[PDB]
Amino acid sequence: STIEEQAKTFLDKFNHEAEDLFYQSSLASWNYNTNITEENVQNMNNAGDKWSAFLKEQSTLAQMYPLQEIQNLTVKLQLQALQQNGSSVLSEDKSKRLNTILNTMSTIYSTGKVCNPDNPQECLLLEPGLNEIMANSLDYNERLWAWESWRSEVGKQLRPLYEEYVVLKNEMARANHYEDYGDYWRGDYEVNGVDGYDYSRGQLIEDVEHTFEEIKPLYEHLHAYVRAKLMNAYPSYISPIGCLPAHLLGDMWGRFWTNLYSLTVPFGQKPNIDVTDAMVDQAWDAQRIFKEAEKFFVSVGLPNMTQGFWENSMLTDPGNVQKAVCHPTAWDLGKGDFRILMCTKVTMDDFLTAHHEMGHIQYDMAYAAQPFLLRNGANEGFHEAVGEIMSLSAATPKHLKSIGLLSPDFQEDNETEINFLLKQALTIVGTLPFTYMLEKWRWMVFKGEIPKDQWMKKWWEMKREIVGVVEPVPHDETYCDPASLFHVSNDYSFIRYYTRTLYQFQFQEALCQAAKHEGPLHKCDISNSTEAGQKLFNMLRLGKSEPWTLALENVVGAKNMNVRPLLNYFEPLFTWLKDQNKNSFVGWST
Amino acid sequence: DFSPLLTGTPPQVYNFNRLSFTYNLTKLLSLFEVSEFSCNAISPSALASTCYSSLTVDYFAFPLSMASYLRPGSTGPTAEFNYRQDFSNPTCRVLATPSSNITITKPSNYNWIRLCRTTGAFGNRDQKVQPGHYSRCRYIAPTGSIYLGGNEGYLVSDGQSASMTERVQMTFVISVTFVCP
Ligand SMILES: CC(=O)N[C@@H]1[C@@H](O)[C@H](O)[C@@H](CO)O[C@H]1O
Ligand SMILES: CC(=O)N[C@@H]1[C@@H](O)[C@H](O)[C@@H](CO)O[C@H]1O
Ligand SMILES: CC(=O)N[C@@H]1[C@@H](O)[C@H](O)[C@@H](CO)O[C@H]1O
Ligand SMILES: CC(=O)N[C@@H]1[C@@H](O)[C@H](O)[C@@H](CO)O[C@H]1O
Ligand SMILES: CC(=O)N[C@@H]1[C@@H](O)[C@H](O)[C@@H](CO)O[C@H]1O
Ligand SMILES: CC(=O)N[C@@H]1[C@@H](O)[C@H](O)[C@@H](CO)O[C@H]1O
Repeated sequence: STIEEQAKTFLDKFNHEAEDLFYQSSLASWNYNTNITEENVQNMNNAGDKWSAFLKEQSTLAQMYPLQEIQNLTVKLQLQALQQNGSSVLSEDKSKRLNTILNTMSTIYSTGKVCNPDNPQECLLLEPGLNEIMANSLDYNERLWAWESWRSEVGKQLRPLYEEYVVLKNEMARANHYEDYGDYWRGDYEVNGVDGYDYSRGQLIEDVEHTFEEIKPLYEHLHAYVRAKLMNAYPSYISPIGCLPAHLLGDMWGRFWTNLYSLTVPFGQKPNIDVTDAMVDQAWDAQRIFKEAEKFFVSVGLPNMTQGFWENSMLTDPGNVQKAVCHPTAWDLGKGDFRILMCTKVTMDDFLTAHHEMGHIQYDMAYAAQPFLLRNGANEGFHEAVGEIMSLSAATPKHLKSIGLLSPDFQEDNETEINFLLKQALTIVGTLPFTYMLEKWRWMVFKGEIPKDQWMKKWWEMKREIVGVVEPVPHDETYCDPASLFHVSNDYSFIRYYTRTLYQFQFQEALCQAAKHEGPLHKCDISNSTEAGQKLFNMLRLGKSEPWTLALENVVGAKNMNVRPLLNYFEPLFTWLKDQNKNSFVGWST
Repeated sequence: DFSPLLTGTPPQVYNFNRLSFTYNLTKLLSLFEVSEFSCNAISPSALASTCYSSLTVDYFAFPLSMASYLRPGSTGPTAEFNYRQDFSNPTCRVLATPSSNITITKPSNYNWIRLCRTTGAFGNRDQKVQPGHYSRCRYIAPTGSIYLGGNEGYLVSDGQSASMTERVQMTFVISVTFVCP
């Protein structure tokens, strides 16, 4: 009759009724994605509606049991996630308005359309129209056009909608006992009630700022190197001591600098490692690639893939017999069902993607014994960080020399090491200032520190200061440049891509140290190292049952996010970048 | 006498019937269309030409297309929740189909426990099958649930079905201990 017992039996009933419904929804969605028809999509919507109705009904029923009386950590943690009202706090009119605003914003982003008056029938959309211009073109005027058109035809029309969305989201968050929507988003990293492991919502801002301050020298050197290299491609468009134009960053928003590798390659004579030809000549199908990934994970010490994974998951494109959305995804359907959905081709990128998605499934099989609400990563960045460390070791030439995909006489010298490190830093280091900037802007736009008449001024001031990126053409206050990004206009937190990048090298340093690896950290594979697999599994198996600080300490020995493992990874490149920037200016002038 | 093996409706894998004998295997396997004959720690020639302290033949109905789950070393759903081969003594797993000239009863379809776990407020504990024993979900198979009560919570059994072919496909797991021919 105790409140504890009532909460325990309520959670028993909820978990009994939620494993079946979630599995049904996952099966319907998987049947839709694998084979798109009109019946399958309708079944998917019916299953999703049923699951959402059950979730709402159980969430309203969950408020009967107070948190302060429950003593068990598992019961308390399930109840915490169960009583998050969210949009249900707002009135029916407010909830409908917010959902409509989100729907129109998402549709505007998805159907973004651009065409010059010269050809109204030759219109270009974002995917793959303007993406190709922003990723492959080398014309300053063409990229400037593709940038301004996308930010003035789509971003200009999301501005009032985004303002109303911000107002409604702040209303919902403050009515839900949060300071604003940014505080609600930061609530993922909050830990309370655990001695020595507590984490505050406002502590995340300070930690992110401190880690970025520690990152800043390496990013500044990389930015100076990239600016110097781009000066040879756009002689009369980049100043030596100035910022970088936003449209010359390899993609639409400058999120990643991956497509700048061709211009900024350190040693172009020496080619990078690509084992695609080796698997073409060795007749490596999708099954062989995924079995090699499974062998890697077994050698680490983790379990092999389930039998149902090898029969229920399709790894090749089925052809025209059934249309399939085969963006590479891992699927924890629930009830012990794990499936990878991707169109695997014979390519090193698909070879590393197999390891990446195999590592997402391993986390799910690790925490499959947890309650439904606790079956997730320790925080929002743990899952993708765990996925991203499996491709770090897979791409290592030692791993490629052990599976026969690379010649045993291949000469791994300092030039190839620097090329690989520069390629890694273009995608990894170059996205950290962007992510931190975007999240800071959103955080203190939600906080009300930036008035709606200062949104575009403050955003571009952040771009020049934090990121060292200058707008090609001034923008007044009808544009919404942040809304031009998928995550901003589709209501997705962006800090998960910062902490992950700091977690990913924290695990890799911790695992490699457990693997007794000697030498540079970037040349490390955790293959045949059970001592690292055990440390990884001891965190993976927890799920959300333990605080993310405790889960972090279980592997890295530290309770907090750290950057020294990240800077140790790029240590060979940092010295080379510093030597290469002796005759150039490091830093940008605003 | 292997008459009950050949007479009567074959049970589902979760409800397999074990026949222990304490013989002429050439005749017994002659009227089954043996598709796979996987003998572990014993030759396929010596099983019918050796005296045994005790002989056990576990027989049940299971589709040939799903036989990969009953193979040794298989893990996950449908692989550890219906039947587990006992490798303590030498074994012989035979996936066969009775011949046309012999009449066998045809059940409704193929039924098995995809997953028999124990869900509740503290997680989901999988109730895997011990070698030679049952799934603890045998009486609620293929799909069902009961309330054990307490920390365990609900005993959830998730099943699967397959449209059975024109003739039943049956699995025989023969185990011997160290019964003369
Ligand atoms: C080739 C094939 O077997 N397709 C099946 C079939 O039930 C149907 O064509 C459709 C649903 O109506 O999609 C799948 O479920
Ligand atoms: C435990 C708790 O904080 N519940 C709140 C409270 O505002 C109220 O009990 C109800 C709204 O009517 O649901 C939640 O919003
Ligand atoms: C991690 C944890 O809190 N466990 C407790 C503990 O009392 C026990 O392990 C079990 C009940 O027997 O479940 C919870 O109540
Ligand atoms: C990013 C980039 O410019 N890549 C170029 C491009 O011509 C193409 O993507 C490919 C050729 O097949 O490789 C490089 O030559
Ligand atoms: C990464 C590693 O050390 N692998 C070793 C190596 O001898 C080989 O790649 C293979 C032999 O089958 O497996 C392990 O013994
Ligand atoms: C590559 C791989 O995972 N093999 C597994 C492993 O448990 C073991 O090698 C053997 C069992 O005897 O067969 C499979 O079950």
